[PDB]
Amino acid sequence: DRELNEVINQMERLDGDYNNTVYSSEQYIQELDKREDMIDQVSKKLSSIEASLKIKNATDLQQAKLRESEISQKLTNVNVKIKDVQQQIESNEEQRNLDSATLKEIKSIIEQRKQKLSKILPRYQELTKEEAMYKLQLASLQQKQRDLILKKGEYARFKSKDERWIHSEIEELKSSIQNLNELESQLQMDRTSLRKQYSAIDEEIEELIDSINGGQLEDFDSELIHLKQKLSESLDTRKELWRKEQKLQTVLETLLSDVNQNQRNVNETMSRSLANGIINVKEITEKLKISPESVFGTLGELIKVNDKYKTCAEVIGGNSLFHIVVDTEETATLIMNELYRMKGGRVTFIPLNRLSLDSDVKFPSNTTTQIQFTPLIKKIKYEPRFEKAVKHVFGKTIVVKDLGQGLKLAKKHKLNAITLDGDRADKRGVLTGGYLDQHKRTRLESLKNLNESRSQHKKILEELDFVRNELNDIDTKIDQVNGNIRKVSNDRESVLTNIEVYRTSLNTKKNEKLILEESLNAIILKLEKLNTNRTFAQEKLNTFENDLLQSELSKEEKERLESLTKEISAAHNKLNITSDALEGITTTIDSLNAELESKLIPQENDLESKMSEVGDAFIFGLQDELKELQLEKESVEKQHENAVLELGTVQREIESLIAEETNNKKLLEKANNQQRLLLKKLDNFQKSVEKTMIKKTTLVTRREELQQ
Amino acid sequence: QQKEELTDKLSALNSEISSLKGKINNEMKSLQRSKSSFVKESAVISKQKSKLDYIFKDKEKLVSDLRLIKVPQQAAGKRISHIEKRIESLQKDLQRQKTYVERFETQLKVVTRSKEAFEEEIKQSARNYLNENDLKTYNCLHEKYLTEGGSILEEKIAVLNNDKREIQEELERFNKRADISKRRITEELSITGEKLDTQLNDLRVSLNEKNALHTERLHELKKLQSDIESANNQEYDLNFKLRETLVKIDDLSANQRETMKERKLRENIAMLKRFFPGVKGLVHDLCHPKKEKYGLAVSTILGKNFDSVIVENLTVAQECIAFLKKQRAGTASFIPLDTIETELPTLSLPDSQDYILSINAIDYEPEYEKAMQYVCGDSIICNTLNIAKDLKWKKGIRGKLVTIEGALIHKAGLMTGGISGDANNRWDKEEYQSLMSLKDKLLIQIDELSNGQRSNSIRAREVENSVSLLNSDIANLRTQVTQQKRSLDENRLEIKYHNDLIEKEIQPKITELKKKLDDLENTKDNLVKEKEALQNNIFKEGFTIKEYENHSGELMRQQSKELQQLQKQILTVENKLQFETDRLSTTQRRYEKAQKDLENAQVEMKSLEEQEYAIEMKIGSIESKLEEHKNHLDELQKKFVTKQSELNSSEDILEDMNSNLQVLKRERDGIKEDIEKFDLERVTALKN
Repeated sequence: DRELNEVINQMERLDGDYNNTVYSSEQYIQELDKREDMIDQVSKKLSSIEASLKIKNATDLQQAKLRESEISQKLTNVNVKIKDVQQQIESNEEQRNLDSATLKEIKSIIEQRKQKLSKILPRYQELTKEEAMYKLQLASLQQKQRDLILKKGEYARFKSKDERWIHSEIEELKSSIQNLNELESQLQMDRTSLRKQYSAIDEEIEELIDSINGGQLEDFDSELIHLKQKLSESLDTRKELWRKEQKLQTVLETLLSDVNQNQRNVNETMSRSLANGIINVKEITEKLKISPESVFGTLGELIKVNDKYKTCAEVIGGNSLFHIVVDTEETATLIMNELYRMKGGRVTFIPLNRLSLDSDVKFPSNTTTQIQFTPLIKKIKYEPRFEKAVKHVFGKTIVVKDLGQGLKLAKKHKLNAITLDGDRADKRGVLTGGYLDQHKRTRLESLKNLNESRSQHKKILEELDFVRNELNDIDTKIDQVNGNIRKVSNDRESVLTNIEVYRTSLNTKKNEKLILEESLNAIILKLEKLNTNRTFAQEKLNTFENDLLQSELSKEEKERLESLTKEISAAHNKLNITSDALEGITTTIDSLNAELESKLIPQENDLESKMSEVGDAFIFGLQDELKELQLEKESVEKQHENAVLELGTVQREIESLIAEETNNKKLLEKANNQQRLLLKKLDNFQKSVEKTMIKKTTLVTRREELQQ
Repeated sequence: QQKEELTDKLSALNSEISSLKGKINNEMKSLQRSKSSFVKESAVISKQKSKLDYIFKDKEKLVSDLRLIKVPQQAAGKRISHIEKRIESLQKDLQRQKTYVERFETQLKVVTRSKEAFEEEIKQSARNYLNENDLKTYNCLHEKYLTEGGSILEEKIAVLNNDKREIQEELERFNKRADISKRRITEELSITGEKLDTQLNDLRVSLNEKNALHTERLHELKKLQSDIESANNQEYDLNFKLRETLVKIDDLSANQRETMKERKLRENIAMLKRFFPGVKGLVHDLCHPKKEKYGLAVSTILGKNFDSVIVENLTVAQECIAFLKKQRAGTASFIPLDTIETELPTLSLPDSQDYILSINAIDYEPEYEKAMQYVCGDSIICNTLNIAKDLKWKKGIRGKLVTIEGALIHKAGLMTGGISGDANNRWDKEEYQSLMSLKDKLLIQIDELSNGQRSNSIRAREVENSVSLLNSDIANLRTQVTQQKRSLDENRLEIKYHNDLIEKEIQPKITELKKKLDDLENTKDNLVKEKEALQNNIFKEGFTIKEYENHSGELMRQQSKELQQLQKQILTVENKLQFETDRLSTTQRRYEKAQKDLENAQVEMKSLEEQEYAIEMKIGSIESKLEEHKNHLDELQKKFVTKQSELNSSEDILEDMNSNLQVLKRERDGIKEDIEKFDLERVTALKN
């Protein structure tokens, strides 16, 4: 009876064939798993890229809205500058039209005035000739008519005759009255001298006024203009800083939101028993006295590990990633008691004050055959001060290439063993292991994100402090500019008030000095008249006294009287003829001369007004041309900058949209491929499970058959 | 024997009926899914069309808004031009008024001058209406007249000289008075111009003050709106903290799903047990939790193995791990019975200080009690924290001792504490709605925050504008102060000129009185001369006209001088009329310029009104079209939400059907293959 043995051998051959089929299916599943791992890595990269793309969409879209608002504001400023340039061009065109019109009018008026002046130059060739003659005739009449009156008076005086003189009495009048005239001369001496003193005083006052009339005001105005320009530049810089600070605040808020989202994602993984513990230990930390900064946070943020074995760390880390280190044990006990309505779960503390039981550990790596063995402490960056605690955690956790060798060395030496691929073994005899997906202890990965978020928050706080300092500086500069402007205005007002008082005083003193000079001229004329009267007295009365001092006869006197009468008649006739000719010439010429003078008077005033207006218009036109050129240059520069900025923003928006569309399409394709791969993997796993069940049944049947 | 076969056949028939029903259900679900996919395709097509229409409408609205904004700049320019035109018109009206007053004054002066010239001509005409023997008689007549009145003639000559001096003084005073009058007229014109400028400045200052008050009110309103936005943001932040508590409840539900995934790994281990020999299972049910004392305690300390599994052989552990790799099951911890031998003999019962030891409070059979005493080690339990500290710190032995409530000290001295009040919760489907509501609220809050940021930017711009307005107001105040100082100086100068003119007139009154006295004396002298002439007439039968070579000739010369002065006054009146005509020509040119400017302003205003009306009509049409499109898009979005909910329900139904089909297929593999194995065993038995 050997057919049972043949059946057993056939079953063994079938089991071997099933094992070969399982190996082929495992190779196919390994290829599919490599494809699925590549697809999953691509999908994670695409999901990160899409989250970044959406965050960029929101943030850079607010930024692009702000940039478009700034570009529109620049375009509106350029449009306002162009409107102002057009207004200045219209003002210049009106000024040029007024120049042309008023200049034709001024040319006509100047031609008329020059014709009148040329006629009046000929009129003077005529008026001077008429004058010379009229003045000569008037002098003759004064030397004839007044001479005639004097001769008549002399004849009347000579008419009186007393044989038994009165001349002595006349001498008294020649002496006393002349003495009175001398007293009048004394009045002239007291007036001419007084007039000279007043003239000297007026000259000194005029010199003093002219000295003040003269520099400082121009320098003050220039300084005020420079201060105003500096204030405008400071205001522009402050506006730019305000825009930069607003953008910084917006991006900081976006970063804070992203950090909060990342923290929530990280917390989504931990068991809530210890999540609530973390929360409670936190608000207790910010509640009670933690001034010495005894809290050092979780283990993860205090150590980094080489990525090549990072997985290992995490699997050997586990809950140990969340160890908290505190300076003093008493603090930990007090905190734990203060969880007196405990609403959270697991939470551990490791005091530094009594940190002990960290026994010394010696690594046998000195000998050979430990190349496969890699101490983990060699791959960790940490603060040396905590070495003991760290050693308690990752010290004695060894890395092995083979699980059997790891167990052998664990038996030889009491250390926890694990493989690079994550086959965690226990020194005490337990064994651990299992398949691990791409998900892991993301807290360590999220620890870097949290640190970056904290750094960004610190940078945002520094930027806010700088913005506050800049705003304070801008306010101080504005206050200083306003104070300087007010001081300059007050100084200019005081200088102008002093100058106006000086000018009013100068005008009043000049009117007074003109009145005094007219009085002095009148006094000089009176003194000349008094001297002439004294000479006439000394020539008539003194001469008569001298002659009579050496008759009651007037033979020669009678002849002189007859000659005087004849000369008086001749002078009357000559004066009549003169007066007639002079009046005719005057009516002929002086009427037109005065008419021309009157016309030129209003004409002269109109010409002066036109000249002043033309000068002001020319100065204003030059200034407006310079301002228009500067404004045109500035507007061209601003338009170029705005166009460049708009083109850049449009290009960035188009690129972002294209990238978003491509990412969405790639994500959809990757999702479809992943679904297909998952279906294939599920089918393969079901087939493998069926094959394993069949193999188990065959083995059971073979054992039952061999039992006999 | 055959009873098992009959039972297997009945079970197979029932499984086949169930599989047929499940296949029918799956076919119906597939048809429904295809219909839903077609509906979703149509819905997304409609949504894309609506989005394109909305994009076109938004582009049109943005174009209209930009056109209107440019219209704001054109309107500002037109307003500036109209303000300039109104200022020019006011200046032209003030001119017209002053020029008309001056023209009336000049016409009155011209009429007076013409009347004076006519009167002078009439007087001259009235005024312009002596022999050999007569001369012989006049010789003796004049001789006698002189002999009689030489003193009278001398007095008359002196009076004439004094009158000439007084007349010279009177003309000097009159010239001074005329100069003061001309200065006063010029000062009055300057004061009128300065008063017009000051009135314009005062109107500008009032307008600036009104604008500053309006801007301050607008800034206060903006600050109040910003404060209200900040308060609403704080309220929305509190509401978002409340919504994050709902997100936290959703995370707890995901934690329940994670616990279910942990449960799944354990029936996979049980499947391995059915496939591998002599496996025990999880340790949760291998412990005694009765008495409700330090019940959780042990679990806490034993947590690392409290979720581990006991297996026969370490080789079995490795092959199970390989199976986990092959079929992607999961990760767990294994304790094989072939390695526990390490630390069995630790069965000491030393002094316990009247306290319970871990093994004492656990149910067991020999190898499980081996396993638990191995894993526990030196685990001890105490009653209170103070008792634990007294029994631990005071002693030199360090170990894993825990309190009744959970506080524990590790073998290395890690003091630890914590207790949680669990709240078993479900309602993930309700959370799906709560999460969606929270997301919508967060989106609304983000939109509100963006609006608040825009409002803050607008407020900053308004603050800058207010600062500029304050600077302009300060400049205007300085200009007004300067104008007031100039007006005060002009008033003081006018007062001084008036006082000087009053003093000159007072002096002119004395001069006129002296002239009148001299004229009276001259009249008396003329009466005396007339008496002398009448006395001489006793022999006469003239003299005033005979010396018309001197008396009436001088009178005619004076009359000619007066006529020349009247002609000069007429020429001055003609020059004033020419000045008035030139001012009227300038005013007519200004009227033409103002008419052209008013026509241009009317054309610009008409163009602006037409552009504004067109923009308003376009904006209204776009708003109506956008409201209709938004209503259509809201209806489409509601339909799409309903379709998405239906698709989710269909997907859940399909997942349930697939799970049922997989269970049935596994049973058939575990039943149909079981039936085949039973048949093979029966056939083998029949071989005997």
